[PDB]
Amino acid sequence: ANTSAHDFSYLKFVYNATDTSSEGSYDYIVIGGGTSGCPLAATLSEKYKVLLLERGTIATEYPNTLTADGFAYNLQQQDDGKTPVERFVSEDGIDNVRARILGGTTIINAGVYARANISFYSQTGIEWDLDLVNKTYEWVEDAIVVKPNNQSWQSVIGEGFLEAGILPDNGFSLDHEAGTRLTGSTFDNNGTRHAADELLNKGDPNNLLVAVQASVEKILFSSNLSAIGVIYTDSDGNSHQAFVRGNGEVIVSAGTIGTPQLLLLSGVGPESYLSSLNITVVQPNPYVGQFVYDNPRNFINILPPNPIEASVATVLGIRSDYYQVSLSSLPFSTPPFSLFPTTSYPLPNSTFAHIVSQVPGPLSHGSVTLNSSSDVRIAPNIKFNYYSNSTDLANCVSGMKKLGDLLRTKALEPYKARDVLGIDGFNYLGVPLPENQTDDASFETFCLDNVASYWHYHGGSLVGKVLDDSFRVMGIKALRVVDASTFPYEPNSHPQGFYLMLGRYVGLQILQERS
Ligand SMILES: Cc1cc2nc3c(=O)[nH]c(=O)nc-3n(C[C@H](O)[C@H](O)[C@H](O)COP(=O)(O)OP(=O)(O)OC[C@H]3O[C@@H](n4cnc5c(N)ncnc54)[C@H](O)[C@@H]3O)c2cc1C
Ligand SMILES: *[C@@H]1O[C@H](CO)[C@@H](O[C@@H]2O[C@H](CO)[C@@H](O)[C@H](O)[C@H]2NC(C)=O)[C@H](O)[C@H]1NC(C)=O
Ligand SMILES: *[C@@H]1O[C@H](CO)[C@@H](O)[C@H](O)[C@H]1NC(C)=O
Ligand SMILES: *[C@@H]1O[C@H](CO)[C@@H](O)[C@H](O)[C@H]1NC(C)=O
Ligand SMILES: *[C@@H]1O[C@H](CO)[C@@H](O)[C@H](O)[C@H]1NC(C)=O
Ligand SMILES: *[C@@H]1O[C@H](CO)[C@@H](O)[C@H](O)[C@H]1NC(C)=O
Ligand SMILES: *[C@H]1O[C@H](CO)[C@@H](O)[C@H](O)[C@H]1NC(C)=O
Repeated sequence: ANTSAHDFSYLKFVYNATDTSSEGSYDYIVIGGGTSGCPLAATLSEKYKVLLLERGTIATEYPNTLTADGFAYNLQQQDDGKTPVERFVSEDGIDNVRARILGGTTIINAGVYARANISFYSQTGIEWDLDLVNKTYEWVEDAIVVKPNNQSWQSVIGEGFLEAGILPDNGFSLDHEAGTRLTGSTFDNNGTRHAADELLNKGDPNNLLVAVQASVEKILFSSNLSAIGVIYTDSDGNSHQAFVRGNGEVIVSAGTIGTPQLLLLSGVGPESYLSSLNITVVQPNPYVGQFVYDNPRNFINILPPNPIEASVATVLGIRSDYYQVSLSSLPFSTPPFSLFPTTSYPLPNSTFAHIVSQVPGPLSHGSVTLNSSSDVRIAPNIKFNYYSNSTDLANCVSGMKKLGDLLRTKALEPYKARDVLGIDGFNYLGVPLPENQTDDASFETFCLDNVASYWHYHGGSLVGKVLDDSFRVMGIKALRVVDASTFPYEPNSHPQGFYLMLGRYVGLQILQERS
């Protein structure tokens, strides 16, 4: 991509769910207009009639989702039930967010773009067409990814990472590789956010209908079981149904949280569990909503004596055991929800730099369960079980030690408040790295007590547990699942790139079958 305005041309075929027919018929129904849903929708409409169903509204309604500068704003904004950010708390007690908007989490994220680690393909076991994977990345990148310009704070952390030993220097690259690099962004060089919603512009406007403020509450089934259609409600509280045509399919792309939720409500999940809630079992499947993962975030905040310019994350320090990045920010009197793990967290009075490490995997996991057994608009229960696996914890320790090395660099020295020898010359917001304390146990305590969400949560409808190699729900015809719920491990440090590619890639697979 180059600099241009967010392209809203697709609005010519976006309708409020209140204005759709009571009973619809399409070749394809895509539930959830997010990261995978949008390009899958657009792709299938090249040839067939597609209905895309999104519970949120359109991003024009929320202007702060449209700029690089607006990132904190949407997180700070209070959740009223219609806003683009939906707040929740895991049962672990860590604050967290998901999207509720057309374009999905790409409309609210930090804009970091990367391709999957090339070892990911062989690790899964799926026979990926790697040529086509690449062409599909190229298609996303041409539409919404730029090579970012220089930002001074990112250039400092760039020199710090090299100095601290995060080698080699990869230059500018979109590939997930060991070492330091400038990567891509879906924020353009004029501050404008580009997102999955713009990929709708690649669709055929006479094949694709997008319905917004559509809350999909049930998948509909025949009595050789098949998905036949969906029930959705509109903003007026009225019910609508939509059915698939011969050889067409329902695709669930409701995300890590919404997919298991929808499947469970539709009677696809653990049998004795669904029976305890008086839901009719259509397909017993023990793994619907199991193996849900959230990569932990651990961080420090430095307050420099001189002001620093605000920046979006573009520069990455990759090792096999920890993925590091940094953001610099203006001060605020209102906390951006889930930037810090709870609400009782000190407020910065000046510019600060948020310096962050991510645990790969992770190995720890929990579940998504129903809270309401009938209402999709009531959030499900989610538990991540942060640091129940000891390999996760060790990896956090390693990452935190690397952050110490980063803070000892000459590159970071001018941002110290006091010119002493140690890292206590920095002023901090919140908890410093264990001060003077060298041994592993101090880091472990730091990791466990100050963990945040990295927001890259995945799983709950896994390939191999619920899905086959082609993303079909096992035992059920004409049903697929395509979003972040499909994999038990991260494809790289920043997964939007992979899930954008996956929306289209699965679409092309489907279109090849129809040939
Ligand atoms: C604050 C934040 C910052 C992040 N920063 C980055 C980053 O910088 N780079 C990066 O690569 N990744 C980042 N990520 C992670 C990445 O954005 C997500 O993993 C990815 O976007 C998820 O895609 P998805 O298709 O699974 O879900 P989504 O894109 O959320 O798609 C789900 C869509 O389904 C809709 N939906 C849910 N239930 C229903 C229903 N019942 N009926 C109809 N619609 C429904 C939702 O409203 C949503 O629009 C970030 C995530 C967050 C939350
Ligand atoms: C550069 O960025 C500005 C925002 O700083 C963009 O201005 C917006 O673009 C469209 C016009 O196409 C308007 O509908 C919005 O009202 C504008 N927003 C703001 C905040 O002013 C501008 O389009 C960008 N320029 C280019 C060429 O991409
Ligand atoms: C796909 O792209 C990567 C760069 O991202 C490259 O190194 C690899 O060889 C490509 N694979 C194919 C099959 O073209
Ligand atoms: C941007 O990148 C590097 C420093 O990070 C340098 O080679 C180059 O001069 C910079 N370009 C501009 C236009 O400032
Ligand atoms: C890429 O993936 C492989 C296989 O999952 C993993 O062992 C390796 O560490 C990854 N590389 C990086 C740099 O994260
Ligand atoms: C639903 O959520 C609340 C916390 O938000 C929890 O205390 C309650 O037990 C949940 N209900 C069910 C049925 O799990
Ligand atoms: C998690 O790590 C491995 C890999 O899944 C697993 O076999 C083990 O049971 C877990 N470790 C701990 C300490 O529970």
